[PDB]
Amino acid sequence: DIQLTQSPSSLSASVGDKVTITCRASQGISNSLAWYQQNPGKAPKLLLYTASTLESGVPSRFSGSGSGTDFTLTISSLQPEDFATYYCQQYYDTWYTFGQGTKVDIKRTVAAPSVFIFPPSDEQLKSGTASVVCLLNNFYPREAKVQWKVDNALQSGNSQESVTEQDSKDSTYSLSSTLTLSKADYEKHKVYACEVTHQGLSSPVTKSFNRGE
Amino acid sequence: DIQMTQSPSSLSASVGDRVTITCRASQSISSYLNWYQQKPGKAPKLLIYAASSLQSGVPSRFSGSGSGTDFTLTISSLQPEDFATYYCQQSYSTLALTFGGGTKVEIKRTVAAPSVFIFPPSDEQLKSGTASVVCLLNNFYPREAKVQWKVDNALQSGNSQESVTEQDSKDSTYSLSSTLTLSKADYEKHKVYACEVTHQGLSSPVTKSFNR
Amino acid sequence: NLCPFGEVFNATRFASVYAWNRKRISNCVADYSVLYNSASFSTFKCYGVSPTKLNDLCFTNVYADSFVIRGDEVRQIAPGQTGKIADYNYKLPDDFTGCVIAWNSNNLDSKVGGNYNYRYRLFRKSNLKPFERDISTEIYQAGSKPCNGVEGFNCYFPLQSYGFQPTNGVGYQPYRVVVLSFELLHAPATVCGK
Amino acid sequence: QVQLQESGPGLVKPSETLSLTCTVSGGSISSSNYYWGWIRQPPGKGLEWIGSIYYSGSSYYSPSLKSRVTISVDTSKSQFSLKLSSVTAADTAVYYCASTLGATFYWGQGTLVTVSSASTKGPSVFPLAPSSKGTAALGCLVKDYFPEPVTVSWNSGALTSGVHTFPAVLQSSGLYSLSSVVTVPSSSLGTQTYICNVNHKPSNTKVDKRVEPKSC
Amino acid sequence: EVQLVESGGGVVQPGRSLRLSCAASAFTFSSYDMHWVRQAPGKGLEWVAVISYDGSNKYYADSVKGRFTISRDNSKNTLYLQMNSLRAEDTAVYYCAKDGGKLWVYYFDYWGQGTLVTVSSASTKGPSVFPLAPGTAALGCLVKDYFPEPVTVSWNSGALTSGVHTFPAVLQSSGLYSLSSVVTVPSSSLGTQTYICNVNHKPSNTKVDKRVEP
Ligand SMILES: *[C@@H]1O[C@H](CO)[C@@H](O)[C@H](O)[C@H]1NC(C)=O
Repeated sequence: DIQLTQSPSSLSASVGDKVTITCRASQGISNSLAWYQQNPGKAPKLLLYTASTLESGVPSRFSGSGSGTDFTLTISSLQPEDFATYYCQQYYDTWYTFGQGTKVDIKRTVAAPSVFIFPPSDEQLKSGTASVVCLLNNFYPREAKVQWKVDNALQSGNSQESVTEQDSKDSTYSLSSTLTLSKADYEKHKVYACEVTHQGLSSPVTKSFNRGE
Repeated sequence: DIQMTQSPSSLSASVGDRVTITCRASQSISSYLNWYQQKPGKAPKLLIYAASSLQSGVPSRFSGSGSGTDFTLTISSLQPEDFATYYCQQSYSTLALTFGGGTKVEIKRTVAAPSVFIFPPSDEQLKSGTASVVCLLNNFYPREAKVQWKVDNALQSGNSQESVTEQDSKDSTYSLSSTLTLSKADYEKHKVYACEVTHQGLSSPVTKSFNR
Repeated sequence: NLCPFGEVFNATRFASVYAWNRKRISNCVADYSVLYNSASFSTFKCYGVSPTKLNDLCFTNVYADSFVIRGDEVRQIAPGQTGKIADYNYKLPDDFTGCVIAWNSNNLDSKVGGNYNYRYRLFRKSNLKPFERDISTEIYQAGSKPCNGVEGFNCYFPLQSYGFQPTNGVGYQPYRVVVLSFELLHAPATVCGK
Repeated sequence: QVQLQESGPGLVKPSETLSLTCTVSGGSISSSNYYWGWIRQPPGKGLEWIGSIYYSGSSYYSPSLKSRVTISVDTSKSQFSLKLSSVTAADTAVYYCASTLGATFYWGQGTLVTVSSASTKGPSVFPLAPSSKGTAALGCLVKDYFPEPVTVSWNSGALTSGVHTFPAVLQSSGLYSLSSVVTVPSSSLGTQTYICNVNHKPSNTKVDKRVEPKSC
Repeated sequence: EVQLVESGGGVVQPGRSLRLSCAASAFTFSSYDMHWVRQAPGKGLEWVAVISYDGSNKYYADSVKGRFTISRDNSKNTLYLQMNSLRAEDTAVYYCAKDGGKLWVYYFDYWGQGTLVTVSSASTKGPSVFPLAPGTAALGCLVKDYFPEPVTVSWNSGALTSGVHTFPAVLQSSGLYSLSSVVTVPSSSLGTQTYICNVNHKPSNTKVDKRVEP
């Protein structure tokens, strides 16, 4: 079963730059490969097939190369409408396979997040559930780690993250992590923190509160 | 369309040097590549047509060569009147004639440090509602210079305009003027007004200021 | 007598791009300036010669190639171009000496239910050489195992319908093209413009 | 231009059968060297091929789903259909219909199908009060609702600068949870009233929540 | 000895029309093809259109097709370019060029001096000149808020030539132009030597002389 592996998982570049995405297959697939572009929320659009042939209507800045197991998609001069996620697919065997996708990102300067923590409201604690939210406001790049610590115990598998689309003005992201506990499990502890590690932070930042203060 | 890429974008040389400009085509244009010279403010003048044919009246020091996708214009002995911008243009696509970006031939001089002066907005202007902070870079070489506006140590991005003169007829130097334009409301909001200069003939960012 | 350009430009039906028609024009006098200036042409680009200069030049033969493509593919009928049409259907040499004429033909070649009679070669192992015409319908192998006529998942019919509907965007609408090739051999010329 | 329009319910209870129909209006489903397939895309995940079908030739399925998948073709009505049996929350994905061949050349707009057994529930809106410890942040938590979507504005649209309304996450309870935040100057917390406007039309729920700093 | 003289350039609002001319001399004008080539401020050259020797054939670039019209009057030896529906992207210096004619393809062997076409809606406003008060020293004048190009700035009625640097204008966000002109003088003759910058704006007929003192 052919396996497609794309490189890199995420790429950040600027307008006019030359961009190269790589796609590799677990088996030899000759030239039977196609490239696709998908803007957020819209359906995918075919760019190339047979590794090298541009679909009619596709701008000429797109180009492809390769055969066998190694393939390359290249945008000569990146334009603002080209920022999206890119997939590769083989049509060599029967069970068709896609790559995991390469999201092309806008390169701006590194921006550190503004970290905010929110205790559960007294109105929600009356329902039996407690939701502690951690906010990372206006940062770049997207790669950021949110670590929940309850009484200095690192939490996992009871939290969920959510990231905003990159802002059209300042080109930053924003993340919200929601740690969910029962009311009974909430009142068992005192210190609730969320440690944030980011490239624009020389050291991890921790916003915390003590329950009932 | 057929794109024409010239290299280098700018070159500096002296009288008597041998100058060669390169012109690349996105696709084959056979021998239909023409070279032109344009002075600042003047009309272009034809030098070479059909890649290698010399136009009548053009000095023999000009010569052109090439075929397919790579072309070259060559000035054997550069003369003082030859400093200008040179364009290549393809005529293979006769109904879609395209020009190159151009190669500006400049006078090679030694590195010159700029003299930085700052001027406040006059009292006559502030009553109209606009405030313009001006920074000057005087007599420097080469052209590449970065002027960074810092107001209260905050980089003023998206709020100024630059302008550069041509090479001076005496010392072959440039001059740059950056005009930071803000409203009077934005003017009294801050205190520090600085102008940072980065240049090849310098070593550290230079800042000129004054107090109201 | 005059050269029959009308039989090409005014032809009621055009050929599909993979099976492009070629009309050899010889031993006649040709009228060009009055013929071309009509502006009823959305696309009109010449390579290696001026359209006003043709009334002076003589050629051994003149070739009028004609076919139909879609709007987004008109940019491919040119020297040095790549893509599905220029690589697999109709290719001009890198030193092409002639003109490319195209006009929107939505009123002629699109139907309300869609016109699928216009086809094009989608898959081909190697690019076409300039002025090559491939009308082969052999099943294309796109996997490992050969096809031997059997069609399926690594075995594709090499031609594909256009499907021209009058309501499609201009990029998906049919365009009729005429490519005039001007050949100059070391032989006595027979086609002169006048 | 080949036009693909897909239809079908975007909500299917678990263990039930997902069913979708793609109508073709760009090319005769019979008179084109075009295979007719289905590709799905789980939220935030990659693309997965489901299966394809020919006008008569044969069908071809993804072996990982072949036991649960049936693709049929209707020519009198120019439609090819998809049926996924015993759906689970794993099958919550955007489903596309595609004119496939070597590549998938044309693509339907895509129908999001959510697999859940939850009925319609109006959300609970809890305040994210700004804490004490130059710019401060506050917001609202729109928790435990179904189905999508909700809309959140601030000050009835008078506050737009600095607002981040995050996409909803699907909780383990089968209910969605969503947060909307805004950064404001710390000096306005005592003088400016902040209210988030949550609107959940599936349940006819409109809630205005005033967000105030927490008193000791 | 081939001469080409243009005329008809100036200011024009978006969507309006303007017509250019090109009087030729000292060559058989009714035998050569003719061209138009424009050049945006600070940019490169762009071929616009071409017309045959007899004027029966016309071919245009895609950026001006269905918008410009080329024509010629062989009895008057003049070339015309009717520019309708002018956009701001059409703001450029327009040259006319004679075709060389020695090849099967087009090429320009002689060019006209060129005329400027500034496409913008802003009315012709006069400049507001502000001084710039000052190991040597420097001082100058600030010509701000004027439309359109250009303005000529001199010092002491053209007597002060050495040490002057007049900068190219910049199109600010207000649709007007701003220009800077400076001059470096020895710091000794400051209160003894008087400096007056001469600003003239022919499109608005404004001549402003301003004194410059520390
Ligand atoms: C094409 O047909 C029109 C009439 O429909 C005719 O006037 C024209 O001369 C024809 N063109 C040629 C090249 O014969």
